[PDB]
Amino acid sequence: GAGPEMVRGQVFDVGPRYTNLSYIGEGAYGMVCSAYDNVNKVRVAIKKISPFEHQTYCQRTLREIKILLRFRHENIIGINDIIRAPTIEQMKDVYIVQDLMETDLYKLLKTQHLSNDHICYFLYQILRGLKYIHSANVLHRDLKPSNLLLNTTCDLKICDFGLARVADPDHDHTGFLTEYVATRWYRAPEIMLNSKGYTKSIDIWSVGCILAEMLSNRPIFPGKHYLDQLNHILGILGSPSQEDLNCIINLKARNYLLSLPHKNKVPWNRLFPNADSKALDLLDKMLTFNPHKRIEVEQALAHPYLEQYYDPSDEPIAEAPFKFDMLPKEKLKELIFEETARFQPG
Repeated sequence: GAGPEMVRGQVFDVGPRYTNLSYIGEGAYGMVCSAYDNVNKVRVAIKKISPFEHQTYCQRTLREIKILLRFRHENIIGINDIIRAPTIEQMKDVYIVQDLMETDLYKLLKTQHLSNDHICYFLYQILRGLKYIHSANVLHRDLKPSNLLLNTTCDLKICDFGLARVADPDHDHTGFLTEYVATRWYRAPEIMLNSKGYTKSIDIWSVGCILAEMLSNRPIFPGKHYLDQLNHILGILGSPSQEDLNCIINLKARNYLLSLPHKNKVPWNRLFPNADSKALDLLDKMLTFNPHKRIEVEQALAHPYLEQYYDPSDEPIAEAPFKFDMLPKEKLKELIFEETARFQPG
């Protein structure tokens, strides 16, 4: 037998392939449950998305689905299945089925001490995933511990491409105090000053923040708002050099930085006295104020800290990069319909 499976007085219509549900959380803009995949005979995660009333959530839903169905990588979360109605008129929701991952690095960090071996392995897998992402001309733009999933053997997978964009360094520049929606604590300094976050260097900064967080179990730059985020960064990195200021042409941004009291660099080894010296060398090169001087993903992978794992032939790049920048919600619904048709019985 079957019906329209309910969860918490809530339509969670995923059968017949997915049975014995269990409510988890309120996700991003939908309920998330776990369920037993009767084909693969293992439990899975299913997210309910209801985006069709809003052009905005249509675009984010289509982009995420496009990106995750295009990408195929061990260190990036895959879409196993997409459940929706057989007709556009009847499609009100979409269910995205993914591997059930047992935890994530945010949860892990608040509960568990990480060994240096764990920090190394996690960092390796983050950058391995990121190399692929970046090779597809895509920026994640929201890397943080909660977007790094882990299973019980510490396999790590990057998730949540909600804010992801095709790279666009020619259109990165903007004015001072430009609004930006990614999570504060992992935003690069240039986002507050002169950058829309359209270059690969914004993701490396986030990885740097994540590394620091793995070393101490707490966020390195927990800014309480826009400019406090920046005062946090400069209290550790120290005031930017004249050279670095000269790369900021925008006068509001440059004059802001010049108005601040001088701050001296805090040595990494004093912030993290138990950390591996090679980890601190690599941390230093990712958390560089100047985005142009910031280490690249490939260089990070080649750094001595990761030498036990480094294997470029086993660090794949994307077959089919997103060549270009990727419209009413009615069109986006049809686009979502078309993009998800491959999962329909047939």
